[PDB]
Amino acid sequence: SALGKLQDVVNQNAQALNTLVKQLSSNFGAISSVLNDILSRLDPP
Amino acid sequence: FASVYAWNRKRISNCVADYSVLYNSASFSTFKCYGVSPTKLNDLCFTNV
Repeated sequence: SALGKLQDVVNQNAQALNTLVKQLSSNFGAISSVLNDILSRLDPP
Repeated sequence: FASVYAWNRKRISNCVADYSVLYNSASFSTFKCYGVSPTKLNDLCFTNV
């Protein structure tokens, strides 16, 4: 009133989940990152 | 109609754009859209033309 070996696990796991969430906003070479804006202004082919 | 090296640009704004009077009109030789589909232009909204 020390615990860094326990805070390291919490931090590493949050840092991985954040990267997974944030990769949902890359185009990977498409026109939009959001699927609804490809579906709305393009036709199936 | 101006020539190819001094083409004229008109900005369109503040109006409903009905491509229905244009897409169901069989009077043009080429109608090629890129990034959009000429049948879904009445569902979108645009910032400028």
